Formats: sequence, C-alpha cells, structure tokens
Amino acid sequence: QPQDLEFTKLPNGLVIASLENYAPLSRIGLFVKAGSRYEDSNNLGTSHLLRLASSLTTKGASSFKITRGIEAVGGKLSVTATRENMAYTVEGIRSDIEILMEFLLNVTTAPEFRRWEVAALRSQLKIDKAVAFQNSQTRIIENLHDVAYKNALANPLYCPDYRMGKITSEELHYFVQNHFTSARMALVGLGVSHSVLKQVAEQFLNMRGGLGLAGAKAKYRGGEIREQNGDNLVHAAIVAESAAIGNAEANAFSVLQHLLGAGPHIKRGNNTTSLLSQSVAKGSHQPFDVSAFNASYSDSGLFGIYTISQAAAAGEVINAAYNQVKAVAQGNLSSADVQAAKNKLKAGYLMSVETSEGFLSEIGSQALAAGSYMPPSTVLQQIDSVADADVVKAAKKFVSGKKSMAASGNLGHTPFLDEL
Amino acid sequence: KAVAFQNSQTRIIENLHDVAYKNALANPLYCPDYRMGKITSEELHYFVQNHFTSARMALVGLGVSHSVLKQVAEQFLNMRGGLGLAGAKAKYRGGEIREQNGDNLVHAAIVAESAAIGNAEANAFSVLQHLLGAGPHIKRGNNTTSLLSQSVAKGSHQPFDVSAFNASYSDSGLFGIYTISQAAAAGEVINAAYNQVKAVAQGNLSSADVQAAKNKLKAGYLMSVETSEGFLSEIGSQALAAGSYMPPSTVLQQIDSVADADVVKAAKKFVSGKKSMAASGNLGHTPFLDEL
Amino acid sequence: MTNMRKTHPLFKIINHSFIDLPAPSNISSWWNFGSLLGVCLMVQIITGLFLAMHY
Amino acid sequence: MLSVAARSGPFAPVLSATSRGVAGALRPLLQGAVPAASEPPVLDVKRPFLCRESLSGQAAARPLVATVGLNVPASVRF
Amino acid sequence: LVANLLILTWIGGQPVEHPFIIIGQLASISYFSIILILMPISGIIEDKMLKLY
Amino acid sequence: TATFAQALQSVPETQVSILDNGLRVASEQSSHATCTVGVWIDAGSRYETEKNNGAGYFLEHLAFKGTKNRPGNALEKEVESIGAHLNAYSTREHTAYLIKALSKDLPKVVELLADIVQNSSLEDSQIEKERDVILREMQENDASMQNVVFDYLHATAFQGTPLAQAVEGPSENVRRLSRTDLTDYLNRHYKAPRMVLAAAGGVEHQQLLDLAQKHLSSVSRVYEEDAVPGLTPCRFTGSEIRHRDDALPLAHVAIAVEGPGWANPDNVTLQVANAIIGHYDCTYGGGVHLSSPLASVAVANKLCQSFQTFNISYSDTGLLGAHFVCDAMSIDDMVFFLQGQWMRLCTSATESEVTRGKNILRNALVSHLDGTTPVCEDIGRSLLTYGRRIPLAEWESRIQEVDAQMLRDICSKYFYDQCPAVAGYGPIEQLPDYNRIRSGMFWLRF
Amino acid sequence: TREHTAYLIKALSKDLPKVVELLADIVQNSSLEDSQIEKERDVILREMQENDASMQNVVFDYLHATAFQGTPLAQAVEGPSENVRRLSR
Amino acid sequence: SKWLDGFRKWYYNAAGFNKLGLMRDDTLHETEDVKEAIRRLPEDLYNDRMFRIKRALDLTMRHQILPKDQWTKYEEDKFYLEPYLKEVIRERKEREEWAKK
Amino acid sequence: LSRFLGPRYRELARNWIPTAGMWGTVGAVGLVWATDWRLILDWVPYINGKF
Ligand code: HEM
Repeated sequence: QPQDLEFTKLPNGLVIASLENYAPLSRIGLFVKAGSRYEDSNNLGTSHLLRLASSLTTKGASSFKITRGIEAVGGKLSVTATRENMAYTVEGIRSDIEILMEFLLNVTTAPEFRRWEVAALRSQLKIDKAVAFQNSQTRIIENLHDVAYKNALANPLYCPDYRMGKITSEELHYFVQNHFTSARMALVGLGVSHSVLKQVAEQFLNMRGGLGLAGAKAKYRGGEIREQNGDNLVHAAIVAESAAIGNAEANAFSVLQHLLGAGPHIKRGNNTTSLLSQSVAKGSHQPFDVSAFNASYSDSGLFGIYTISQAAAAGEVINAAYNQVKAVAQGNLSSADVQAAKNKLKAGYLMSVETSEGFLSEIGSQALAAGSYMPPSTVLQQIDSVADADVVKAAKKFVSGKKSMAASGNLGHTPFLDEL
Repeated sequence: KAVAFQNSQTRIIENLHDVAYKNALANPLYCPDYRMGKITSEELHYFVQNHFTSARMALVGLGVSHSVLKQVAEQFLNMRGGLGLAGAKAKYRGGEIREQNGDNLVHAAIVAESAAIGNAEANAFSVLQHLLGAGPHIKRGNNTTSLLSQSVAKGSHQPFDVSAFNASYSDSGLFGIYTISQAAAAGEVINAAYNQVKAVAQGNLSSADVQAAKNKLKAGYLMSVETSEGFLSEIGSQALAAGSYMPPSTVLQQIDSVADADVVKAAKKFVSGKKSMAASGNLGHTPFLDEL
Repeated sequence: MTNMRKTHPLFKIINHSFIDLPAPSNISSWWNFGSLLGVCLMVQIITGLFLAMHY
Repeated sequence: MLSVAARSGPFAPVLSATSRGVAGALRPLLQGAVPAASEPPVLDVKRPFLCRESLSGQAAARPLVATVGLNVPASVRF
Repeated sequence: LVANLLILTWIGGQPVEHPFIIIGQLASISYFSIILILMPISGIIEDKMLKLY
Repeated sequence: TATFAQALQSVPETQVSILDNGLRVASEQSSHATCTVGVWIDAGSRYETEKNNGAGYFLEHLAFKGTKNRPGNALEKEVESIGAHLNAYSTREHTAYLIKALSKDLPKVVELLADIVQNSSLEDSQIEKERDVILREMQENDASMQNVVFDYLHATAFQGTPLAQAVEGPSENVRRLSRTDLTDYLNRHYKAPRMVLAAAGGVEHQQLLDLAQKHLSSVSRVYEEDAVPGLTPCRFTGSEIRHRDDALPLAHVAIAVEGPGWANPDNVTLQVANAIIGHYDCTYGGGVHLSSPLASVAVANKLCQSFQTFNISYSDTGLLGAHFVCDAMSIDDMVFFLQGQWMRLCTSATESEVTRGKNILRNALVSHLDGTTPVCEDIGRSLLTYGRRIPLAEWESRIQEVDAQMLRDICSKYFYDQCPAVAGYGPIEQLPDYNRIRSGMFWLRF
Repeated sequence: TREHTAYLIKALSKDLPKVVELLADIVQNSSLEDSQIEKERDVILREMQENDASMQNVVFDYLHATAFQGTPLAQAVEGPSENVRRLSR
Repeated sequence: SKWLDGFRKWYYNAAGFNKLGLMRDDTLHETEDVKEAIRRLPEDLYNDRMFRIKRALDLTMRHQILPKDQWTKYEEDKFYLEPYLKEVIRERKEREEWAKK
Repeated sequence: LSRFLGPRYRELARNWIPTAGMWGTVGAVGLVWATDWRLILDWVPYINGKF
C-alpha cells in the first residue's frame, strides 16, 4: 500500500518529507543549501573538503565507528554536491536505518573537524581533483563557469591547487556554522515512516535554527578562455545568460535544448531529429559531437552549445551549430519538432524520477526550493503549456546576449567570439 | 621555465600577451607544460631552416675589423636561402585573465593597443611612459614627479607600486598601467591610476613635466647604450628593424621633436581603446574591465 | 663519484656500521663495554690460536 | 523538474560531484586512478615585499627579455 | 639486586655449613622475588606517584 | 511497521507466458509511468565457430540502421518521436535489444522490437560503414586496459574453446565477413524458443501478450535442415598470459579460478565471499577504517590504485577471482595479500565477517534491482539462464542459510590448491610467475 | 658595506656641476628630522623582516658572526633590531 | 591530602628530570600510542618538546644539570600530552573491542 | 592477556584446534620414529620384526 508524499515544515525552518512505500531498502537523505557558491576568495575549496570529510570524527561517533557501523549493515553513505546544494544520503535495510539516521544526523549536525584528520584528507582532496579532471568535459565546464560568472557561481566545485594545504579546521567550522542551519535544510525519506523521521529530526538538530549567511547575487561577465593543451579533439562551449529556476522561460529553454539536441537516444545513432547534429552533418564528414547545454540555478542560468570536433575542422562546425540556433531565432521551426522535443523532455524527466535515488534527489530539491512536492502530472502540463513563440524568444535571447566561451585543445582553427 | 616563473610579473606579462593577441605575439616565450617531452629534433630543424636565413640576420662586432667579420660572413653565412617565412601580422583581441593564487600582493596590468616601431607616435608613447613613471630614480625614493605615484599615494596607507608599461613590436604596440598593491585595496589603486591617465588624456598636464619626461627618456637611452652589451644590442636591434645605424644624437633630436599634444593624443588613444587585463593574487576586490 | 666509502659495497658496510652511524651524543662509558667484549673476544681467539699451536 | 539530474540530462556528472564517505555494496562504474603525476622542481624562496620602499621598481615597464648562458645564470628583464 | 648477586657469588665459593645454606637460600629467594615481583610493583607505584594514571 | 521479509515478499511477481513458437513473454508490473521492454536472445560469441567471430557484434551495429518496413533513419526517427531510448548489448552468451519508453507508447515499441529481431535489412554500404566504425572502436577499445586484461583472462582460461574468443572478434574477420554470413548467423541463432520478450514497469501482462501474439508470432521455430546446434562444455586451463609493455604508467592484473556456473547454488555463497573481500579504488573516503582487510592493508601500505572481485558465470562454467590496478613496485605485495585473504576464507572464516558479507549481498541485490531497466535485465537473464525468475525471497532464504562453516567449505572447494588463470598488462616484471602464485594458492600450515 | 659607504649619481655630462653640489648637499648638510626618523625606523624594521627570508644573506651574516666573534666585523651592516628601535638623532 | 601533595613534590624533586628542564610528558617512553599523540601535537608544543629533549640530552652529555632557577618547578608542569594520549588510548580500546566481538 | 578474550578469537581457536592436533600428531610420530622409541614401536605390528 504505497501512500503519497507527506510534508511538515517545523517551526525552526526544517522541512520534513516522507514516503512509506514499504521498499526493502530505504533511503534517507538530507539536503542543505551549502554549495560552492557560498564561498568567497578567502575560503575557496572549503566545500570540496567538507564533501570529502563526511567520514570524520563526530560528536557522538568516531570515524572508525561510523565507517565500521555503516559497512557492518552493508549500508551506503554518499555526498552529492552542486554549486548550490549539498546532499548527504544514507541507504540500507529498514531494520538498520535507525543507526543509519544516527550516523547521518551526527555527520550533518555535530562534526568535530580535527586538524590531523583534515591534514590527512588534503592529499585525498588532490587525488579526487585529479580523478575528476581526468576527462575534458569537467575541466571545460569549470572553466566555462569561471569565465561566465564574476563572484558566486564562478567558484569551482573542486579545490584550487594553491588552496590545498591551506584549508583549516576553522574554515570548515565557520562554513558549517554559517550554512548548515535548519531553515536551509530538508530531510527526505523514502521507505520510512513520518513519526520516526520527525522525532530524530527534533532530537538531533534542536540547536541551530537561523537563516544562516546569505550569499551574494551572481553577476554575469562573459568573455572567453582558451586552453591549448594538444588534445586530439577540440572541446568548445559557447553559452549566454538564460532564465533562472522558477520561471516558464526555463521550461522554454529546456524545450529549446531538446529541440536542438540533448544527447543520443540510440546507441551509435546519427541523431536525425537533432537540428545541430543535422546542420553539422550536412557539411562536415569528420567525427563530431554537438549538443545543447543548459544549466539553470536559482538566480541565473546558462544556455548554449557544446561541441567536440577535430582540430582542423573545429571552426565551421561551431559556426554551423551557431547558424542553426540563429535559424531557430528567425522562427524557422515546425510544430512537430517542438512536440517531439516536449515528448523527449517529459520522457527524460519521467526516466530521471523512475529510479529511487533520482526520486529522492527530486523530492529534496523541490523541498529546498519551495517546501512542497509538485506532482509529476502538473510538471507534464507545464511542459505542455510552452508555446512556439517562447522557444523562438529563448533562441533570440541566446543569440542577442553576450557570450561566454570556454575552449580547449589544438585551437589554431578555433574561432573567437568577435569572429562569430 | 620554473626559475623564470618564480616571480609573478613574468607570468603577468605572459598572460597579458595571451590576452592581447590572437596570434603571432601571444605565443609564450617559455615552453608550455604539455609541449615539454614532445618537441622533436625535426621541429627544431624546420624552425632553423625556415627562420635562420640570410636576409634576416645581422652580424655585429665590437673590437673587430670589418674585413675579418665580412670574410667569416662570406665563408659561413652564404648557404642560406632568403627571406624565409612571413608571419601572421599579430591581430588584436583584448579580454581578461584573472589567476586566483592567493598571493599577499595583487599584480594587475591593464593595457591597450599603441603604435609600432618606426611610427613617430610610439615616441610620444615613450614620453607618455616617462610622464607617468617608468621606474624609480632614487634608491628608496618617493617618486615625486611620477604622476601615477602622486595620484595613488594620497589615498593609500599601505605599500603599493604603480608604473606605466610600454611594449612596441615591429607591427604592434601595447601601452598600459602596471599596479602592485594589497588584496584589499587593489580597486582604489587601479582606479586612481586609471583616473590619472584619464586626467592626462583631457589635456591636464604641465610643459615642465613633459620636459622632465623627455630628459628622463634621453638619460635612459644614453644610460642603456652606456655598456658595450647594451650598445651592441642597440646596434643589432637597429640593423634588424631598419637596416641602418641611427646615431644617438639623431635619436635625441627625434625625442625632442615630440609635442605635448602628441602625448595627449597617445593618452586619449589609450583611454578610448579596447582594454586587455591580466591580474593575479587574491582578486576578491580587484575590479573587472567593465567596472572601471 | 669518488666517494668510495659510500659506494664500494664492502666499504659501505664498515661505513654504515662504524663511521656514519648515527649514535646518541650522551651515552656514558657503560656503552663502551660491549665494544670491549668484541675486542676481548678477538684477544681470546688470538691467544687461543697460539695456545692451539702447542696443546 | 527542479534538479540538475532532471533538467540537465547528459551534463549530470559534470555539474555535480558525487563522493562516497562509506562505499556501498555495488562498485561504481569507472573506478579511475591517478597515474603518478610528476613532482615540480624545488626552488629557493624569494624575498617578500612588505614596504613600499622595496616594492618601488617591481612593476614592469619594458617588454619581456629572456637570457640564457653557457656559464651565466639565466635571467629575465621587464 | 646487584648486591644480592654479589652475596650469591660469595656464597657459591663457600662450603655447605651454617649459616651459608640459609644465607644462600634467602639470597636466591630474594633474587627471584626482586626480578619477578618487586620491580613491576615498584614501577606501578612510581606511575601512581608521578600521576600518570 | 514491516521487516525485511514481508518487504521482499511484497514485490510483485514476474508472470511468464509462452506463445506457440516457444517464445517466452515475461513481465513485471510496477507503479511507474515508464517501462523497459527488451528482447533477450541466447546467442553470443560462444555460439560462433571462429569463421563468424564478429557476427553478433556487427549485427548489433547493423540492427538500428533500418529494416524492410522502416527503411533507414526513419526507423530511428520513430524512436525519437515518442522520446524513447534505444539500447543494445552483446556478451559471450546473451544479446539484448531494449527500449526505455513511456507506458502509453507500449504497442509501437513492441512493434519496433519486432522489426529489430526479424526484418533488419543489411545494406552493403551500411556494412562497409559499420566495418570502419567497428575497426575504429576496437582501435579505441584496446586503449582501455581492463577490457584487454579481461579478454586476455578469458583467452588464457578457455584456450581452444569458443569461450576464449572475444565478443568483438579479430580485425581480420571484421575486414572479411559479408552479408551472407550475417544472414546465416541471423537464421541460425535468432530462433523463437531461444528468445524472451521481457517487460518491466508500467505494463499489463495481457496487453503485452496480445502484442507479442500480434507482432512476434512465427519468428522461425524451425532450423530448416534439422541441424540443431548443441552447447559444448569448455575446458578450463590453469595458465598465464603476460603482455609486458613498460611504457604504460599502471599495471592491471587479473587472477581467477574456475567458477561453478549459473545453476549451481553455491554461487550465492561465493558471492558472500566476494562481499568479504569487496572492492576499492583511490577515491574511497573510508581511509584505514575499511572493513575489508585487503582494502585496509592497501590503504595502509599505499599498495594498489584499485581492486575488485568478480564472479562471472556462464553455462556450467565461470571465472571467480580478483582484478587489481597498481604501479609496478607494489604488484607482488598485492598478490601476496590477495592470496592470503583467499586462504583465510578457506581456513579461518568467522561469523562476523560472514554476517557482514550477507548484509552486503542483500544490499547489493535489492539496490541493483531498482528501476525498470535493471529489473527487465534481470528478467531476461533469469529466463535465459535459470529458465525462471528467482524471486528476492528465495534469494534471501539462500543468503540466510549461508553460515561460516559452509562458506569455508565452498571456498576450500573452489579456491584452495587450485590452478589459477593469470592475465597481466603493463609493467608486470615484478608480477610473480606461475610457481609463486600456485604456491600462494595454499598454506603449509593449512 | 662593513667598511665603505657610497653615494653615487648617474647623470649626463652637461649636468655635471649641479650633481656635484647635490653630492655636496648630501654628505655635508643633511637634516635629520624626527618624524622622518620614526618613519625610516619602521621602514628599516620591516626591511630587515624582508631580508630574513633571503637565505644567502642570513648565511653570510652567520658566517661573519661566527668567523669574527668578539670583533666589530661580526656585526651586520643593519645592526640588531633593538638598536633600530632606540637610535636617536 | 596536603601531606601526600608535599611528599609528591618531594618525589618530583627526587626523580630529577626537572633538573634537566624536562616536563612530565617529555619523559614518556615512545610506544605506539605515545608516538601517535606526539604526531597529533601542535607544532609549537612539538618544537618546545624536542628542544627540551635536545637540551636534556646535551646536559646529560656533559654530565651537568641546569641552574636551580631554571629548573622545572612543580606547579608549572603542564600535562600537554595527556588529553591526546587519552584520545588515542580510547580509540584504540574501541578498535580492540570491535575486533574482539 | 585480555586482548584475545572474545567470541571471534574463541571461534578462531576452535577452528584451529584440529590442525594443531594433527601437527602435534605429526611431531609425536616423527619423534618416535627418529628416536626409535621402544615404548611405542614395540606395539606397532610390522615394526616389531626389527627388534
Ligand atoms: C676459538 C678460540 C679459542 C681457542 C682456540 C681456545 C683454546 C684454548 C686452549 C687450547 C686452552 C688450554 C690452554 C690453557 O689451559 O690455558 C684454553 C683454555 C681456556 N679457554 Fe680458550 N680458546 C678459545 C677461546 C676462548 C674463549 C672465547 C673463552 C672464554 C672467554 C675461553 C676460555 C678459556 C678458559 C677459561 C680456559 C682455561 C684457562 C686455564 O685454566 O688455564 N677460550 N683455550
């Protein structure tokens, strides 16, 4: 007997969301508005060490006790972080989630941050950054955010090279005390009852309840940065400012990326409904990969094109992709293409929420954003409420706005922003 | 490369050229990190065979006669081809690179396009450099006649150093302001220096200051050609750039031919030109190009 | 190159055991005694060998 | 649809960093390893600048000049 | 203990008459009692007196 | 509240029907608005006879390039039109063509799958293009070291059998096979009794059965010459392949012994043994407090970059062992510690680590069975291998009957004094030769 | 240095007289103002703090201090910091 | 009581490590727990401890003691290593109990 | 020696009793064979012919 989602907002600001579906493995996550955008130039990379410091000694359980107790029941504790949000998630058998909530709420609420532990963790910070930047997409997206924004969203997800060896226990304590407050936290549980979740919520985090430290508004700057590193393929992202979280223009931009192309649906396919892929493939016979990039955060968004191409043919491919968006900015589109884009977007949303951890991430993000769970059918009808003129308006907003460009590879034939 | 990049203004100049040019002047003087372990012998042979040719070389001797130098020139330097490869004309882009590395001192350089070598206006730019300060004249001095130091020093109680940067190449130019300041007061130092250059560009200057800048430029040239190494560097640069030897008296004469209205025009060209910025340090308070 | 005391394989053992061996500065005369034992052992062997030449 | 995994389809692992404090039962795809990155050379530290009087002259004014030698240390002028 | 070893060395060169038997017996008993019992008890007392635990 | 037992027993059962051709039609219903519908075929590289060693892979490339009814990219235009996702994969024993779609698009998807299994037009220009594509993707697949190491392990462990040959096949066969070899492979190995139509998620079983009767009826059912192929057992060989290339930065080493097979239940016990050893890579945040002794000693001595344990199962055979990635100067030490752990599981297994391994296996099974795609994958593999879908309650019963005594008995049966297969790639000079590994496969103290 | 002091001007030849009397204005008629004394005391203290991080200057000062013990050749040109704090006009 | 405190000061003077300038925690034998607690020390206390040990070794080398005004007095003998040692001991007991069960 | 007083160490000791007993049997048989002990070899039937 699966019931519906059930929500209470506690008077200290903490959101509690629960769903009891009688799953054999139950999953409990806690969502904090403490991403990398809340740092400044004095404590860069603190959120990366905080993300990697989830298995440290807490006031209530040591590192040995936390690690051996989570592995004793076979449960899993993971930390996922975006530029806005952090989420600490535990999952396991229903008979062990009491001590799993003990461990998770101890980790969230009462860390110790001993100096020898963080001194041991900084080498793991370097190793994690190297493993993350082993692929070109991660480096080019970090570079794109750094050149696109000025202060808030320009902060990297991974710690800079100079800041390793300089992050202290006091910076971690200050970050936790200024951003891990009850008004910025949602505790979301799939496979758990409401009563046990709300009672462990009221007997763990009953000491902090404020709004925390407010972050600065993100400011666009634009520009371009180029990384000549001699790779075989040229990666290039060209974006502009777009809509934020909470507007119908964000829905228009999502429909616009699914019209332009947002990943292959067929293994080794040709992408014959992707306008960018068709416009490149009608002129270039070299291997390529052209898609549309959209990343929207609660105050600002980035929308643009992403290209991977050969070094000799890096130019006109980018130009071809850009020209295709200009055609969409001129009204050159068909209603069947927009209907197929809407179907692709809604199928992608439903397959994103069909898994348990994706469902928990969606519920936690919605509880942080608004404090209530929006049903999927209303999301479907608000996707269906997007018109063609909104897609044309989003395309002309992209082509009229000033650009941020991140390029990497052999950039001898990669064009500049003024040459576009 | 590590020994050269040990100090920050080398990396600032490299990043500034990479900001300022699309090609043919933005190539670094030092080898990039990925190119280490990959430069081969045939690439060096290709570079020497295409650029070390006879029409691009000057043999200059101090302490030798012309006969010995010309006979080793005809016995060695006759087997090469001609003019070699042309180049790529060094087109301008502009922009900004900010390198956050958490130094105690913020180094910033804001530059714009200026005249090339051989243009008369470049000489005016040189005078403009000595109008703004191209280095100290007293060991531990206050730089009283430096306009940038006078404009910044009245609002700073903590250490700084501001100068005018001038770089003339055979097809291009780069004139701007170099600032070194604290992290918390980089914005006011940069804004004060930029406002000083803007005040120079609006015709607010003294003829005595222009005469002092001319005297500084003439003394700097005559002290640069004082040693034998600087003299032979000057002769080789003149022979490569113009194919003739220009006497120092003629150099001082064309320095004295510069008008102050040309200095105003050079400052106005810097102010109205598109800017290029390279910054490093703790850049939490360093302004952007549109914020100036 | 010519640091034979630390490159010759025989000589580096004598070096590592008796020349460049890091010893505490403050050890008293009691720490002499074991070395005496080794020397005394050698003395015994030598005297015993000559005592073995006629016994 | 207020999430980076629901709104950014292919760009989910590049806008998000997922670490594990305690490993789960299932091993992650693409385990990854660091292939022994090289050590930068050890250089002697340069003096700092704590007064205006020694900062005077540190700003560049001329183009970059590099110089190497057979038995002369390498130098750079500004 | 060193004094007791000196006493045992003296007794070992003496024949078995009074009071060498009882002196050697008390010497050996005190030797084994000092090595096996008294020294760790003394070390524990010293750790108490130095406020270690 | 509900404990683990009735939470496992509240999982909906997988209902299986059969058409007149012998085609299995299996489905499991959930509350999701999406669904995953796939076709599983008992056809892999084990059924190939070294003259058509890349036929399944190259047909897997050609299967989405157009059919007779839907010529060319118009076919994939259809699977773009509903926003569905189309995937296919091939192993040494099974081939799968699966579609993730919405529930309301259930008929057309099934019809699409029908074309993919019985109407694929193999154009010759498309054959040349996919031949070049397969050549370039082998040219990028040999850069990935673990695929090379596992292929080397399969080759040296199943020498002389059809289980040694890779799924992709050699490059000469890619340059050599024509359309008639593909047609013969398609008419030989795509038989209806060797096929399962599996559906997971928001599907009704009666509607899916009616759609399979409408579209998937009368595939072949007849081998056309009364020439039925037969599955042949594969000889395991304790052996060693060492590909030394000192320019690579890291070394990958896999050591395995013979596995029991799909139908042998002690696999479950062996899985618990793997859960005792576990996996590790350098980004794990546990530090020195990891429960696995191998992972703890690897973190403590900075030995490995990663390791993992595997139990690969084929029809009454398999490979049970460990694969680790590390630099050269650690390799021998890693081998030593790994072998010690195996012998400890043969000799000194205690109840606490057995309980931990049982909990890890329970979490692994239930967390793997999450989403429509892995449930459909499990249904297809269960109907192909076991002939039935084993429910999670039976898995829990077989897990809870495992204790320490039968774990060390089964581990002594499969690990102790056995000849392993070793595959190394990279700077593997300090990797010990076969006598030292074989001597490390037992203890002189028992 | 430890034994010599130099005040030198680089100039043009035609400015040769004025430069000479500028030198005659420096080594003969110096005015030593007290607020300037305080400012240069702070400047010298932080300049010695700067010189502390240059290891060859520290090593050569140590070499002089251990090679010329008990003599005026051991002491540095800058002197100790306490003398910098209490030198008067 | 007060008599026990006076006798403990007398025993502290009879122990004689105060004559070399050593603290109480400087004289601890470096076991595994003691080395871990030393490794957990801040760098100022670490440098003070090893300078005190070096000075004590130098004084023992020349068979001398400090002047009596420079002796470590009883009421300024701060137990700096003791809480780190308690932390290391308690976590080692926790690991021992987990391995025991 | 209270470190090794637990259920896991008791299970390890119980598991290693038969191997240690078999090794003790090996040592006793080897000692009797090497020393040619008459208290045992006079009872084994085929060994009686050499005495
Ligand atoms: C390998 C070297 C040695 C040899 C060849 C050796 C040989 C001899 C010989 C031949 C004698 C009999 C001569 C005599 O009575 O003085 C002797 C006596 C003796 N040796 Fe050694 N010896 C050796 C080492 C030692 C050592 C290491 C000790 C112990 C410290 C030792 C203790 C004695 C003693 C106590 C006597 C009896 C002395 C006496 O009563 O006259 N010997 N040895």
